[PDB]
Amino acid sequence: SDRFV
Amino acid sequence: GSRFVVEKNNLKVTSPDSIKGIYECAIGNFGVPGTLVGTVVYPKSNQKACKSYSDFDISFKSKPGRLPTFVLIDRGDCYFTLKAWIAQQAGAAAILVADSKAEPLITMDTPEEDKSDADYLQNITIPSALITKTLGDSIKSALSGGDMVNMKLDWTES
Repeated sequence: SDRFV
Repeated sequence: GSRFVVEKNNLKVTSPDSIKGIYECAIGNFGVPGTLVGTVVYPKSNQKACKSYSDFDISFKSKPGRLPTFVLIDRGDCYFTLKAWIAQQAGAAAILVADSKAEPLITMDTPEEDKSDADYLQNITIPSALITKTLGDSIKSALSGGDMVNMKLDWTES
């Protein structure tokens, strides 16, 4: 569930 | 996989009565400092915080004796870390990033940046949280009607 954008 | 493996924290909307309550949020993986009470603002311009607010002559610094400003920011078009830096530079006391789609909360991660843009990652101090589209829409509706939206942030679980 990790996102940069 | 592991779509629900998110570091969740509770926040409390304390006003208006129509949306008061406890909501889940996801604290960003950066710039964690405690409890802070503030009032939510959704800017009319630069709503994704991808450009400097100084270019718009917009400041979120609170006047003496008033609640610190939590700026509501839309997801999209730039890194979450840049949004938090830009809100920080504009004087916001915290940033709430409203997810652009209705989905489980996500963890705002730190990107791998060019050497020319690596140092600001170390300098982010303001608390940053991702909130659902549903809560973001609820806050925006309250503000557009003229209500004051106050909120208590808790990062003690982080």
